[PDB]
Amino acid sequence: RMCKTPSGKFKGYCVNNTNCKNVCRTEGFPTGSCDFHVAGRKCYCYKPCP
Repeated sequence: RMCKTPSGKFKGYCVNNTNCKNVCRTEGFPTGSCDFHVAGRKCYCYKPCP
């Protein structure tokens, strides 16, 4: 499973997945990617769950 987890330290616009990615990679996630669930762009971190 791909666990999409809301980024904690990400503050800003997740236009590119790569920024999300890096922030998630620094939070403790293999990768990060952007999502739209708010008026703007929200970074989410992806991690393999079963």
